[PDB]
Amino acid sequence: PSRFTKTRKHRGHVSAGKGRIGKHRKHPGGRGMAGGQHHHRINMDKYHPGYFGKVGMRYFHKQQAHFWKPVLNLDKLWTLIPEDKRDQYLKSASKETAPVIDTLAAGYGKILGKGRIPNVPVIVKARFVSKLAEEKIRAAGGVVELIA
Amino acid sequence: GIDHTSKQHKRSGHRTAPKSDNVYLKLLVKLYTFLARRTDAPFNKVVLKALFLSKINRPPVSVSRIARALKQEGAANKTVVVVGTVTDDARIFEFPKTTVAALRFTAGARAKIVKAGGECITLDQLAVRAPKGQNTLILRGPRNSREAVRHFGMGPHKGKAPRILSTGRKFERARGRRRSKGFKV
Amino acid sequence: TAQQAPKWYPSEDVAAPKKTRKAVRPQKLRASLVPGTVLILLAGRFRGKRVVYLKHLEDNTLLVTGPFKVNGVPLRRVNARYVIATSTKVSVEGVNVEKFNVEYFAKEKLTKKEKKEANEIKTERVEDQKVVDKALIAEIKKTPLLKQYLSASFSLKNGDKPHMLKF
Amino acid sequence: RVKANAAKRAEAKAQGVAVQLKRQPAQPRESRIVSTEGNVPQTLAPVPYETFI
Amino acid sequence: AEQVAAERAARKAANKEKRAIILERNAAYQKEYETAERNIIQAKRDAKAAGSYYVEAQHKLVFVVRIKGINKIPPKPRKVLQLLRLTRINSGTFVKVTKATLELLKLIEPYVAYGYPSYSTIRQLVYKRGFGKINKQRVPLSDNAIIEANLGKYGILSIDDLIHEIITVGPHFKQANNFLWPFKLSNPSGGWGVPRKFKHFIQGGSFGNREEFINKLVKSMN
Amino acid sequence: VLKKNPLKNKQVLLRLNPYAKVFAAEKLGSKKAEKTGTKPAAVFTETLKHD
RNA sequence: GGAAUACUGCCAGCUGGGACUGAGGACUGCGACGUAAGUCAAGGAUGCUGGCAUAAUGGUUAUAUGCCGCCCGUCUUGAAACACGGACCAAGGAGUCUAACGUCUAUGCGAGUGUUUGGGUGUAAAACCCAUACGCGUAAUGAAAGUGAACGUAGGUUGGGGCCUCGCAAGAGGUGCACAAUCGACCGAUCCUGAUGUCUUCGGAUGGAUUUGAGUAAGAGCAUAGCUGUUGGGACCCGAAAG
RNA sequence: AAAUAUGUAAGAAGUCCUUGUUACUUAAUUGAACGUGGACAUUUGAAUGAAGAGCUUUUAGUGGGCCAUUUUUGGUAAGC
Repeated sequence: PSRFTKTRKHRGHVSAGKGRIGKHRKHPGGRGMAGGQHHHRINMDKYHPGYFGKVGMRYFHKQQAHFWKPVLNLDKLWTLIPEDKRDQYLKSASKETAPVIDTLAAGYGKILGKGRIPNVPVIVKARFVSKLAEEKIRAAGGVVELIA
Repeated sequence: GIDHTSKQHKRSGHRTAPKSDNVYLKLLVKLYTFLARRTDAPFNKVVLKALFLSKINRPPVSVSRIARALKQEGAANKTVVVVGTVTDDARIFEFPKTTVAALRFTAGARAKIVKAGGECITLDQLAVRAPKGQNTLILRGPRNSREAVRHFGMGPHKGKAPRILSTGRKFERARGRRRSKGFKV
Repeated sequence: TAQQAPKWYPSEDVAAPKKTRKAVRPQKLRASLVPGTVLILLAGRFRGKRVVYLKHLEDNTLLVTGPFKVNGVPLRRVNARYVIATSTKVSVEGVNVEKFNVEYFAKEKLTKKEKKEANEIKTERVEDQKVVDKALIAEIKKTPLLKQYLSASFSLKNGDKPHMLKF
Repeated sequence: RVKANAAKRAEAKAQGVAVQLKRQPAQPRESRIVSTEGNVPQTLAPVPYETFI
Repeated sequence: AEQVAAERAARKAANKEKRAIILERNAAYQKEYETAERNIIQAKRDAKAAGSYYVEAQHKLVFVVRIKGINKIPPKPRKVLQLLRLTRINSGTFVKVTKATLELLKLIEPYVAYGYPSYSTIRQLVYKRGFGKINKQRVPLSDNAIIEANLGKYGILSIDDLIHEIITVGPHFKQANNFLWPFKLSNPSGGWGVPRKFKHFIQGGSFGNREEFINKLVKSMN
Repeated sequence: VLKKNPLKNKQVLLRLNPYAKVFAAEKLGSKKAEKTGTKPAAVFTETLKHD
């Protein structure tokens, strides 16, 4: 709303908050990003280091689907199981009844071992896993079988 | 004339009478503006002062943060007080039987505490239960874990999270950030 | 509405005043005012008249007589700050002034209905004048020129300085 | 001074005489009697101007 | 529970106990003040009769009145005038005379007139212009209870106990002095006695150390 | 609500100082001094009158 | 040799005249005088009396008198300026909207969040309802191939509000969220070290390093709205010589 | 070799006694650093004052200066 602005407050004051010397002008310092290696050099280096130059190797026709690999950490690993059945697998912490968790069906590409799943054996189906992620699943009695 | 040593007509710099128009929150303030005055208990002044806080100054407290605080020696059966929001954590699988007083409970947090035999109560039910904050444990969520705090105090040789929109290669990863391209920060 | 309302109203009960500590005490007249002294009236109908001071009434005023036979000034009361106390004195022994008091001089203030569009004295007030001045005129005779002194008005001549005069 | 304070406080702790370890600024001088026994005051006068060159 | 006379008598009786202590304390101070003066008066005589000279003890207390206004003051003297709480013209404060404080008074000479106050000057200042700094507020004393409630930790029970702590620089001079608000003195009634003020008292002005003549100036301003 | 001056309004003075009644009754403000007969030595007078 | 006076200083010594003020509104307090009753100048003015009851006091307005007062706006170190705009009056006349953003605040939900591309529906541009996706967040670090966050109650120490135990209290002890300093641990990069093994050239366990990251260490974000600030736009309004 | 200006310190994050750790150090349980246990509290380490102390984010205007005492350069001097 315009009625809560400072424009309604500067009515009657000559310079409208811009100063009698400053004399608010069109573009006193340039338009856009003018003078980056120049009269705006200090602001660039202090706040945006790395802005100029090139750093790496190019990639022509990069499709962001060869790199789709959302990562799931072991700390959850159980939000995938519905909460209705989640309880009774914890009490039934036995093999031959181990739940099968397809991570790809949930939309994940890799499993990372952030830590501390419970001690219930569980079947985890995934495309990729980290080395530590599997060691915790195998220690808990479960196994990791790779899918594609 | 007076040689004024300090600034004249300066406000305190602390918030009172919180700027929210929430009528139910003004009622909790009214109840604790009475308790703080007439009970001379430090608890009633901390809670009333915490009722004025803005959203960023009362960050959420997860149930895992409540459970960890009940693992302190002798705090197992203390009433947890959180002026703010109690959120839910799926990262913990066991939650103790405890009573928690908070402004709000998320649906997951309420289920976690209620399912474990505990109870979720409001701050006015705490007042009639512990008028002087008997056997209470005030908990506060993390403040500097916010995203905005990463960019406060940006400068050379600080590692202070440049305010950037797009990341990746060729986005501020160049002269000024490696010795190969000029200098490093 | 034209004006909506005052959402809170003020009470209309008058609060009692606090307990005040202004106690009345008798006035201490200046030492120059001793009954029998001759006074000069500074204001009123009879200003400039030399006149005899008889008594100190209850309402902080002075009971004063001309005498009436001498200069035509009856038994009046005057304010203590509107007179000059002179050195000349006449004895008032044998004059009974215990009768006179505040209620003796009463006006019975007229009602607002009574309007004087275009335009008497009590019988006892005339007789009371003759009783007092009879015992006071005789006391005057022992002092020569006193009757003439009381019969002549006071006035200031060119060069008379009240801050340097003695009365 | 630190180790001198501890020894002073410990030694005076046996009888408690208000040890008074704080330093003090130079206080104004007390009263005294100055005698003229062989010290009769000598009267001095300002000198007149000279050249001395 | 009527409680209109059961507890009223207890407070009224307890009040009498405090008044009795003040009455006997004030009686002893009068005997103490008079004894010291006669002893000093006699000591000067005995030394004269014995052929020697009596050198009095240097004064331990001064009353400092800021004479200069607030504009155009150099920073260092202006800082010192703030540390003596002299933030206004014609404002007074008692100072303990030590080496650490005599150098303070040397830096503000063109701005203050001070000297050695007497019992009469201190008594009339505190009785008339005595205000206590209670809860960061300037409260008129006007009663022994205000002094008792705040200065009672140091054995100061009345307004004469506080005055006794000023004329005699006691163990708790600092606490009693700082408890006093800076005195807000008026302009002198008969004038300053000089055409121009901003010269030394020695040179013919107003500022500097006027040793015992400060009492005449202060009383006119009080 | 109003500051009443001591050194006047004797009631307020008596409230602050219970000794003010004893001080006035005994005329302690005009106390006499016992007469002493000491006389300065010959050196003090000679030095005082020395040219 | 004995006094007086001056001068300076003190009195919780007495007393006369003048001026301005009367704030507050049942009581409470501290005091004073009396054996007591009670009274008082003791936490802010009352008592008596008069004239008038009306333009009398008073408000407004014009005039006169005494003293004072240079023309406003602006650029400027400095304007009444012999600096610029202004003869006068009415009406109009200049920090706005949008896209993307920073800090702060309010609100809902919360490890999630966003119904509105669209579909259903409707009292039809409203309101109400909804699937799959997708955007941002929940993981970082490398140029990349790649790899990818617990030795330990998610660590030790110093403070730390609040709470708990004793204590009449002062204080002592325990536990200590957020937050501050520090020493460690884990993840990624760099430089090393190089085990069991082997398509003998692959693999990379194990352990380090005054190296490095916009990391982890019981998640805080998403969405909408407001003031303020930034950028591109005509961009607060009017103004070139030009091309 | 001054005067005026100028750095540091005047305690609890301290002092003292005993002994624990280490891959540094020492000829050497000798050191160094950090610790455990114990003793010393409002005169706990000069004065004066403290009007609250500490910390953070964000943004405006400004970036033509001039005068006076004192020190001082150029210049005969200057309202330089």
